[PDB]
Amino acid sequence: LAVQKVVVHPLVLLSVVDHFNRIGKVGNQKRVVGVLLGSWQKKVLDVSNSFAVPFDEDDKDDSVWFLDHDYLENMYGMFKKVNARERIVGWYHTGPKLHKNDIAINELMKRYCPNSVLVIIDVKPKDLGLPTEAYISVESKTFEHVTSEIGAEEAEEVGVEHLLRDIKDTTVGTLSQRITNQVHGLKGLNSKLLDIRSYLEKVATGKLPINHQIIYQLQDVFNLLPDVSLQEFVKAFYLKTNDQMVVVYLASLIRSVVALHNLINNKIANRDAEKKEGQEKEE
Amino acid sequence: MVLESTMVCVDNSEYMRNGDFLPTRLQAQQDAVNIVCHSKTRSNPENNVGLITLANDCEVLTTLTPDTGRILSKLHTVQPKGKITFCTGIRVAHLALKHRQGKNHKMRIIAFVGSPVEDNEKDLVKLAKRLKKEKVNVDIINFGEEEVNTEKLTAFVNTLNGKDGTGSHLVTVPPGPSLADALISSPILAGEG
Amino acid sequence: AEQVYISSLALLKMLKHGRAGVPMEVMGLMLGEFVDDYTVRVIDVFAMPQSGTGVSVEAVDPVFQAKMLDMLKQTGRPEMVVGWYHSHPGFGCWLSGVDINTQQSFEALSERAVAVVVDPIQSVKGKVVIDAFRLIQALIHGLNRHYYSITINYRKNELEQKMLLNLHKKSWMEGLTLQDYSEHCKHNESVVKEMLELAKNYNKAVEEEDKMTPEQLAIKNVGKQDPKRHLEEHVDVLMTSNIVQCLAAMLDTVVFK
Amino acid sequence: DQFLRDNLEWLARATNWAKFTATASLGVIHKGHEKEALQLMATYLPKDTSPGSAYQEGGGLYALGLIHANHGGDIIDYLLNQLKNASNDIVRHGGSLGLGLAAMGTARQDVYDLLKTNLYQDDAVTGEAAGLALGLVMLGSKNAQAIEDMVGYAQETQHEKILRGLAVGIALVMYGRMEEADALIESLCR
Repeated sequence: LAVQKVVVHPLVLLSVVDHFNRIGKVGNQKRVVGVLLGSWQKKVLDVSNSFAVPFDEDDKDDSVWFLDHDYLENMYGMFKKVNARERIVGWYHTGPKLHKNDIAINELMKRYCPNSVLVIIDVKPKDLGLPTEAYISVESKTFEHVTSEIGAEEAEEVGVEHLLRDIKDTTVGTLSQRITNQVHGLKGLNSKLLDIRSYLEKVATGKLPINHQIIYQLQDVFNLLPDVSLQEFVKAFYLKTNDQMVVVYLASLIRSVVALHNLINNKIANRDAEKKEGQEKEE
Repeated sequence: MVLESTMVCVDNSEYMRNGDFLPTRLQAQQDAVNIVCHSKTRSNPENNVGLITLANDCEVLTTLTPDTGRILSKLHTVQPKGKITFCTGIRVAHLALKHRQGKNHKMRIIAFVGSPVEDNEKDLVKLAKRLKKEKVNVDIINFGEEEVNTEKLTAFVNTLNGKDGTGSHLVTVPPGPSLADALISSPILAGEG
Repeated sequence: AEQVYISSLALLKMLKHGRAGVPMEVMGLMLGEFVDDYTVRVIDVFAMPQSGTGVSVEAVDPVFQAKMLDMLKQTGRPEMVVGWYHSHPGFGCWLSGVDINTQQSFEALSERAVAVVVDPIQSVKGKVVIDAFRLIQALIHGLNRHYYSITINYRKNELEQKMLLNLHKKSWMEGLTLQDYSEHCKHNESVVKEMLELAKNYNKAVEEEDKMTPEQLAIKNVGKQDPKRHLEEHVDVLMTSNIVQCLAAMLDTVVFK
Repeated sequence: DQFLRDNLEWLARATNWAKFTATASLGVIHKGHEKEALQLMATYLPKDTSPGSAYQEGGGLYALGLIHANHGGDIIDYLLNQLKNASNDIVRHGGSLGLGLAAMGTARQDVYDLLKTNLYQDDAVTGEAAGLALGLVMLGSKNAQAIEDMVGYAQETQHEKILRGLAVGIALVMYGRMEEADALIESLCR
């Protein structure tokens, strides 16, 4: 029932995109919508397939909307006839963030599924990665944010690799990858902090209502702030770093021995080589 | 005859909750619909209609189709004492017709007035405008208290209307039975369709 | 000179359905447009249901087909049926005669309709195997006799790719995360220990092989595990794993404060 | 015509384009006959009917200028008239070929222009040659507008070949310009 981590296959991404540019839907005053098939049973949600849903918003500032229920229950079973294992889960709108009628219509999809999920594909990509963001609705009744991932099934491994090949990263090893992932995280951090910062401004300006529930959490962020080049920590880190030095003093070192040995072998090949060549130069 | 999409607007409401002639108004609505829609699908096959509920919870009660699936859909009830979503319902019915299937189908709407009809004239006419803008055919079923008339509904059919059936034609339903007989007169059916 | 362009969504839907059907040669239809006599473009695909029997003419389901067609019309995906995919898992890319007859049943619909064979299993992660071609390893079936091959390319977008990049990315809270230290220490204590036993191995191989050749060498090292690739490979983990952990802390201490 | 006579069934074994090509391979053979060539092409020229295949008929067109390159402008423009009169298919390609052939290095907007439609007429057959001859006409520093056009038509016009030969034309009318085309170069690079 209660689920935590959400998994997504890249085919819903590309599919939804092609829905976007297929239907020419402006990214300013308009969004795209379709539904999502996958496995909702366990405490994760594996999303696999999707298909586009025709729908209308009510002029500007939509009070009402329309989504075709007949289109759904006509398509659904026409998917069942293909792979029966893919169950109708939830829907998506490609619109940057959530909206108004969202929470209203999810209640609608509770008719055609059980739990019902809503994720938002970012079609612009102009931001950083994870164009998706996963949401459910819990009581009140708002959208809880969930973690997501892009989990390539074998077929999508093959697909994405054949394609993205001409764009992938060529540096593998392990050190470059990790040290990259970090800085990527640092950039991430700096972003979130902005967000909270200027918001609080809007709190002090942007007609900040109150949200005593956020401010509490900010405080709790400070209370969790590790201070303290304390005589305690200063030792912990110190005692730890040294352990790391011992491991490094071995790896780097012995490794150097391995190069040395290899060099020796090369000199062996050269020496033997000139002997036979100079030998041949005789006749 | 007709190649256009239609919408059936049903108020199940303070009138529909209440028999205006057998068995209930809301029921009197029903077979009249099929009657209509039959002639609608007899007008042409492919003639499509919507079905939607307004009140405190406006929504489609079935949409798009062209055959029985509506008669299917309409089969089940509604909130019987409900209230006006008309404007919204219509504005939905408009957007409905914005997605009407395999266009070259003109936009049409058929509306039961089972509600006291609360709305503002401009909004009403903004609808009428929006319709005429969208170019919707609009005919209304109204038996109101008094009736709902000398009102929005009267301005509206006018306000929608440059050309009659390309925009609007009215009938305001009278007290008593013979609905199919009654409306046989009104350009809710026949005449220009 | 003739060619087809296969959009990304097509190819991924393709490989997905194929890889899902193992091993009953599924089938589906291809939506696209014929640019000129030298081109076919496939922008879309939808999947055709299975049957008590493999792919064949009647496997094509008219009810299903049109039922999908109009459904897509409502979504503005209007496009001819330009070809039909298929899969021959494990048997490479070619048309059986039974594949052929059906291909004809798509000739008389449009003379330029093509056949696309996908091969889910062999299709490696590197260069996905795909083949498209039309009638008149594979040469056993008359690659050039009854039919003939075509060429393929892929219509792209700078964004599409951008989504796919994050495919093998990480998370958010990632980069600042510090794996369980104590547990890490075991890797260095346990990893270094395992290497120790190897250290002597490398010693014995240098003192031994020191007096031999490569042919004699294959007898030694095809048998056992030389400790060379173990020390160098083993040092890899300690190096980077330790550096990342050391580096991660260095940042958390200064940054997080 | 030594072997040309040898196999006449050669022509049978030629194909519409080969038939088209076999007809053009004549201008080569006669290249430097500044009178005969036209008469050489005469039997295979235009209006003078044909034994079969408008390509062979198309063949002379391109085949013609082979001898007359720079010297056939009249016939060229004349043929360009035939082009102008109807730009499309072989009747426009083979001509669309030989036009810029003789028109090469000579700046004639019509050559650019007349093709520019034949170009824009979007015959993978025909429009291709336009992507060349237009380059050939303005072969030189040319004009950036055609470049824009070509480059536009490149991104604009939807075809592999028709789109392809454009850059070639772009390659043409950027000649010795060096530093100049770097933009489009960079553009083309990008």
